Amino acid sequence: MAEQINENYENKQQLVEQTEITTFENDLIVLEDGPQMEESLPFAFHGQHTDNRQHTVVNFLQRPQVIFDSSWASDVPRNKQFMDSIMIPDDIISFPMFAEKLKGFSSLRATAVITVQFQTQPFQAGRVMLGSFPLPTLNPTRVKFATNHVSRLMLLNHVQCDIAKETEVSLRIPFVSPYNSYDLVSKRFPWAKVVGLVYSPLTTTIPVDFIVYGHFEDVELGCPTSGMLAQ
Amino acid sequence: SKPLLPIANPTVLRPANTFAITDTNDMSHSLALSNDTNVPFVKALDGSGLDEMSFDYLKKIPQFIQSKFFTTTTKPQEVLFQTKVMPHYFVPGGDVTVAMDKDITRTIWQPSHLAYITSMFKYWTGSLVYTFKFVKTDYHSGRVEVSFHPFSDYTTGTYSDYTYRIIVDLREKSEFSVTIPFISPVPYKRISRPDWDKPYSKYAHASTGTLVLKALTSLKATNTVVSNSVEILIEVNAGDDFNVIAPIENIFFPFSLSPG
Amino acid sequence: SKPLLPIANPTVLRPANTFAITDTNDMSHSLALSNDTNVPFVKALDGSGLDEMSFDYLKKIPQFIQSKFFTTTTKPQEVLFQTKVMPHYFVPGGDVTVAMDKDITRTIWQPSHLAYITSMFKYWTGSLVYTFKFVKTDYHSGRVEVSFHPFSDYTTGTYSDYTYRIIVDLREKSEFSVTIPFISPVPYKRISRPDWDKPYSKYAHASTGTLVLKALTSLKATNTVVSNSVEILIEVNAGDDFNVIAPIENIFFPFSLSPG
Amino acid sequence: SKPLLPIANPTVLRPANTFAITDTNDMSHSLALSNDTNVPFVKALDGSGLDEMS
Amino acid sequence: SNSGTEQQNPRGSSLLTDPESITKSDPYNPNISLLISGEVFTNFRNLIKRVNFRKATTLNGKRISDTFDINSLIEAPRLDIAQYVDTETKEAKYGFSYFWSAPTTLNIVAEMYALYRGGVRVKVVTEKGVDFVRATVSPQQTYGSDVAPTTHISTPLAIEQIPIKGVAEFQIPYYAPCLSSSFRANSETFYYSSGRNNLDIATSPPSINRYYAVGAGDDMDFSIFIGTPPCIHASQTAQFTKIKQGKVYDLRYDQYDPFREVQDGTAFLNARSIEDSDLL
Amino acid sequence: SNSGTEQQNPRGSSLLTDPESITKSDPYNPNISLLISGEVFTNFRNLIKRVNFRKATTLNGKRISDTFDINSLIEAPRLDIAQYVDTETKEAKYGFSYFWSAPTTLNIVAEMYALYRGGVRVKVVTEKGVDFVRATVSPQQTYGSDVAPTTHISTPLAIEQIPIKGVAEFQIPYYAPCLSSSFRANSETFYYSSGRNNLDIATSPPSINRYYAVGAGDDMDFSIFIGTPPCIHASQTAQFTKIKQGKVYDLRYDQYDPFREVQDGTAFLNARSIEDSDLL
Repeated sequence: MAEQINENYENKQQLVEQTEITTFENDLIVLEDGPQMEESLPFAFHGQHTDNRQHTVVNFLQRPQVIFDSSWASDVPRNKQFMDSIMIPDDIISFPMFAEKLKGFSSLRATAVITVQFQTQPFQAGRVMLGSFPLPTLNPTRVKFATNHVSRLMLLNHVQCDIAKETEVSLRIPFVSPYNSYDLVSKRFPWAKVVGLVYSPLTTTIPVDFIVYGHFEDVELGCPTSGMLAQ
Repeated sequence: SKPLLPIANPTVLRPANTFAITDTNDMSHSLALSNDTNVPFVKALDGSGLDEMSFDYLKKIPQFIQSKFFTTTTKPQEVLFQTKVMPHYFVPGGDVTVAMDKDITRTIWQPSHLAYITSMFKYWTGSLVYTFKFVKTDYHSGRVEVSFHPFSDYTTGTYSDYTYRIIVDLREKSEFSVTIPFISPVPYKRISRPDWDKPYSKYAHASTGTLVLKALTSLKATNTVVSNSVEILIEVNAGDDFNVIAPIENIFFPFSLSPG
Repeated sequence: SKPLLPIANPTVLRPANTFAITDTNDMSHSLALSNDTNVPFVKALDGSGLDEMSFDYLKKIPQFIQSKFFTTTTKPQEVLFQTKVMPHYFVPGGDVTVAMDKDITRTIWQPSHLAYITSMFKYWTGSLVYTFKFVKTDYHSGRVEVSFHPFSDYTTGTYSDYTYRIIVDLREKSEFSVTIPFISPVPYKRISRPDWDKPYSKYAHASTGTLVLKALTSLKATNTVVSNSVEILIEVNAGDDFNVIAPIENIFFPFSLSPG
Repeated sequence: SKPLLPIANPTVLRPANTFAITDTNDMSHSLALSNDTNVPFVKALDGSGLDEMS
Repeated sequence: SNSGTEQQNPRGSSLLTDPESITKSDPYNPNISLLISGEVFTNFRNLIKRVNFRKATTLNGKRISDTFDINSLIEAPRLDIAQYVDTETKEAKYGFSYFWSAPTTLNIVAEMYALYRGGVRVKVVTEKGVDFVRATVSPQQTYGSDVAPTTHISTPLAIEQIPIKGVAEFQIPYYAPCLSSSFRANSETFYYSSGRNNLDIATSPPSINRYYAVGAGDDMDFSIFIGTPPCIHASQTAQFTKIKQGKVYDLRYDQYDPFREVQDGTAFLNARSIEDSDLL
Repeated sequence: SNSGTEQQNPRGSSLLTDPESITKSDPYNPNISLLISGEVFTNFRNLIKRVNFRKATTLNGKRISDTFDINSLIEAPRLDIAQYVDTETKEAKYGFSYFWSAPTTLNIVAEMYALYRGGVRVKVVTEKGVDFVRATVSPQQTYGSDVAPTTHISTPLAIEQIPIKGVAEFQIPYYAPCLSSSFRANSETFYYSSGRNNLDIATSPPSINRYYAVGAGDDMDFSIFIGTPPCIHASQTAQFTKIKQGKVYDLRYDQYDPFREVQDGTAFLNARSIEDSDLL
C-alpha cells in the first residue's frame, strides 16, 4: 500500500450511512431529529387493514395468474391448436401483477409452472396435449416441426389430459438457457414455448372450456436495475 | 554422457487413428491454449439429472403411432388393431410434404422416435410397452382383448386363447398399457424399414411376432347423450431391457431446415 | 543374445509439435552445450517480488481514460460522465500521429492498458474499479452520484434510485474510487473495439451495463479566490476477479520504432 | 512447461505385422464401435465340452 | 394393474418404471450385448466420437485457404430441391439433393438437442502433391468493426504434413461466452449465444479439393432434448427415374466423401433449400 | 470508505487491494475459466510459448544461407509508411506496411518489458525440394577485429530433414555476459548489454524462400515493465482505398506466413520506417 500520513483531515468513516441500496458519504455534519421517545400502538388498535401474513416479491411470482380463459369446439381436429401458444415467460410476466414486481430487477432464473383447468360434464370425450418447446428464439428452424404434430410434441416434455378424467393439469418447466438467467430489461432468450394441440377431437357438439394459469417457483431474482433501454 | 542406444520395438505408422472407434485415443492437434484442454461435464443442464443423452432414457419415451376407432357397429371378435411387435414405426400424419412446383407435391414418411434412435444400428432386442388410450366417458362400455402371439400371425384358425392376453372391462376404465416381452428364436431381431400392412410371416427377421387388440364386444352407448365412435390411440414405449447393437446401418438421413 | 522383438504400438508422426499449445513438450534441437539447457528463473529482477509478468498484476494498474469538467454552470441531474462498463478503452490524447507528406497527417487511436492486455483474448469477466479525481480545493463544493445500472442504459425515464449508488459530499473530500461488480446474464462478455459514444443497447455483447457520474448540484465557489471549473479525472483499474479467456483474437498489432 | 525431450531409441518400421505368426499383436484397424472389441469364447456350443477345434 | 382410470403410462412415469407385463411375471431378459456384439452401447455421448465425412470444398479455385463457420458442422446439412430438365422433351423432373454435403454420426445426435458444449474435431483429406495443411480459428467478427482482419498474430496454429500423415487431424476447442452454446441459425442480434468462430484450412502448395470429416471431441455434450429432426429415407439414394441425358436420383449427392463412387446422376438446373415455411 | 481526502486508489495500493464495492458487499464472482474455457490463463510467461510466424526471407537469390540477428526477433517489427502513386492520375495515396514481417504472440508480451532472459525458439518452413536445414549461432563480432570469420569449428550444429519433418525446429540458448540482456536498438558502444548473436539457416539444395516462426523457449523471462507499445488497429488490415492499378490497404503486408493468402494490394513506391522522432 502507498502509505499516507494524514493529520489535517479526519477519516470520517461515520457520516457514511447506507440505506438498503443508496450509500451517502458525507463531510461536515449529519443531523437527524423528530418527536422523541417513539412508541407504537399495539396490533389490536390497528391491523384491521392487513392479513396475518407478509408478501415478499418472490411470492407475487409464486401466485398463479390467469393467462387464457376460452373454449374449443368439435370442429378442431387432431394436431391442431386448441389454445394460443404461450412464450415463457414473456406472455406471463407481461401481466401487471408480475410486471410491476419484476421491475427494478435485472433478470429472473426460476422454473415456470403452467397449469390448465378443464370443464367437462361426464358425457364429453376427447384428449388434449400440452407441451413445451425449449428456447424457441434460439432454434427457430425447428419450432414449427416439433409442434405441428402430436407424437413430435409428446416426445418432448409434455402433459396430457383425458377430458373425462382430468379436471386440472400442470406442467413444470424448469429454467433452461445457454445463460444463467432471463434478461428482464431486454426480454431476451425465452426458455420455452408452450403449445396446445388436440390429441383427439370432441365427440359431441358441446365445446370444452379451459383456464390457463402460470406462476414461477425456484425463484432467483437478479440485481436491482433501472431497466430502461434506448430507442 | 551420450552413449549409444539399443534398437526399439518395430512400429507401424498410420495417417490417422481409426475413425470408427469410440475410445482409445485421437491424434489431433489441440488448437486450445494447452493440449488435452477439455470442458468439464456438467449434468442437469436440462433441469434434471436424467442424462438426456443416454440411450436408456431416450428409448423410454411414449409416442403415438396409429389411431383406430371403436364404434357401435363393431362386431365381436373384430380386430381393432394388429401390429408386428417391433420398435420402429412411421409417424401417422407427420409427413414432410414439400411443394416441388406449382402443382407437384411429394411426401416423405417420417420416422418413429424409436425408428430414428435405432436407425443407425442393425439389430435390436428387449421388451416393448404398448399403450392404448380410449377417448370415452364412464358411460361407454366395452371389452377388448390384447393378446401377444409371439411367433405367429393372426389369421384364420388363430385362437387367441393360447396366448397371454388381457380382457379389460372398459366401463369406467379409460387407458391401458402393457409391457410386451421379447420372445424370439434369435437373441436379436433386425432393424428395418417399417411396414404396417405386412404380416409377421413376412418381416420374420425384423419382428418377434404379432400383437392384436381385438374387440370382444360392440361398443355400448345411448345415442342421445354420448357418441357412437371412440378413438383408439396407440403409443409405443421401449421397455427397460431394450438393447441395440451393431452400428453399421442407416435407414434415415436427417437434415436441417432453412429459415424463411 | 539378439532375439527378435514384439511389434510396438502403432504411432503417428508429425512435422512439428502443435504451435498453439502452451505446455506438454517441444521437439526443437538444442543449440546449447547440452540438451534441456535452461536458465533458472530469478525473481524480483525488477526490485519487487511481484511477478511483473503475471496477468493478475498487470490488470490492477490504474490508467486515465477520460477527463470531464464540473463548473458553476452545471445544472443539477446533469450527467458529467457516462460509460459502458467494460475494461477496454482508448487513450484520450495519446494517439500515434505521424506525418505522411508535407501536409498529410494521420492519427492512430491507441489502446488502453486493459485494452492491450486483453487484445489477444476474446472474452472477459470480473469486477472493474473506476477512480474519479476532482482537482479542487477544500473551498469548492458538490454532490455527485455514481450509480451502476447493470443491464440498462441511462435515458429518459431512467431513475437512478433503483441502483446501487454513492452520493459523495465533495467539500473537503477530493477523490473517489469504487469496485463496480460484474453483473451480466453471460459468464463472460466480449472484448471489442472500444466506443465511447455508444449506448449499452448497442455493444450489448461487450459491456455489462452503463455507469453514470451525475451531478446532484451545481459547483459552489466564490469567484474571487477560486475558479469555477474543476476537472474530473477518470481512471480504470481491473478488480481482482478479472478473468480473461479464449485467446483467439487480435484487436491491436504492436510495432517498434526506429531510432532517429 | 514445454521443455525439450531426450532422443528415443532407434526404431524400425514395417508395412504389416508378420503374417506367419500365430501370436504377439496385429496392427489392423477395428471397424467395431471400440478398439479390441472381441466376442467372448463360449464353449460347448456343439453340446459337449470337448474343444472340437483342438 | 395394466388398466384403470388414471393415466396408465404418462411421460414422467415411462422414464422410470414400466407397466406390468402381459404375462404378469418378469418380462426382462438379461443384457447380452457384450456376448454377441462384443461391445456395449448405452450412451450417444460416446457414439458421437465416430468421425464421418461432412462437407467438401470444390467450387472454388486453386486457393491456399478455406474459411467457414464451425457451428454449421454440428447442424445437419441443408436438404435441397433439385430441378431437372429433360434435354430432349423439356419437361421437368424433381428430386432431392445434398449440395456437396452429408450428415455425420455427430449430426444424427446433435439434431435431437438444442444446445451444445465442447470441442469439435475436424479431419481433412486433400489431393495429391499437397505437402502441408494448417488450421487456425478466428472470431469471424471483430465486434464493433465493420470488417475483420485478414491476419492474426496470437491465434492457434497447427501444421500437419500430408505425405507422412495423410489425414490432417485438428481439434477446435469450445470458445464461447456462455455455459452451453447454440449451433443453429437464428435472427438474434442484440447479444449472442453462439460462439461465432471461423476455421482456416491452408494447403501448401495451394489446391482445389478439400474433403472434411467431422466428429465429436472428448468434451462434447448436448443439453436439451427437443425431438427427432426432419429425415429422408436412406433407400431413396438408389431410387432413380431415367430421362434422356441420364439418371435422376431421388436423393442426389456429390463426391463429398473422397472414397465414395461418383453416382451417375445428371447435374440439376436449380437448387432450393427446404425452408421451415415449406412444410405442409 | 469509497471517498475521502487521501488518495483513494494510488498505484502501490491498486496492486494489492481493491476499493470498497458500490454494493458495500462482496463484489467478487468465483473463477470459472476452467469450467467454460476448459483452460486457465494467469501468466504471460506461459502464453509466450505459443509460436507464430515472424519474418520471411524472399528478396535474396537462390542462396544456401541466411544470417540475421536473434534479438531483433524479440522486438516487434518496424512499421513502415508506404507511398503509393496512381499509375493513371499520378496523385499520392499513403498507408502503412509490414515489410515481410509481422509480430508474434511473443512480441505482444516482449514489447511491454525492458530486458529479457532466456532462449528463443525458431522454427523454419521452406519450399519444396529442400532436403535439409541446418542451424548455427555465431557471435556476429570477433571483438577487436574489423572482420568476423566466415566459418567456425566449435559452434553448434543442428540438422533437420524436411521431407520427413516438414518444420525445422531449433532452440537458440541465452548466451550473453549479463544476468538479463537487452533486445532493442541503442547507441551504446563502450561495452555491451546485449548478447549479439547471429543465426545461420542453411538449405540443401539452396533455396530462395525461408519462412520463420518464432516463439518463447522454456526459460523465457522478461524483467522490467515499461508500458504498452505503439500499436496499430487490426481492423485496418481489411480497410482499403481503391485506385486505378488496384487496391491500397491501410495496413499492407507481405506473404510472411507461408499459409496466408496474398492480399490483393499493389506494391508501394517508397518505404519509410516510423522513427521515434516522427511521433506528434
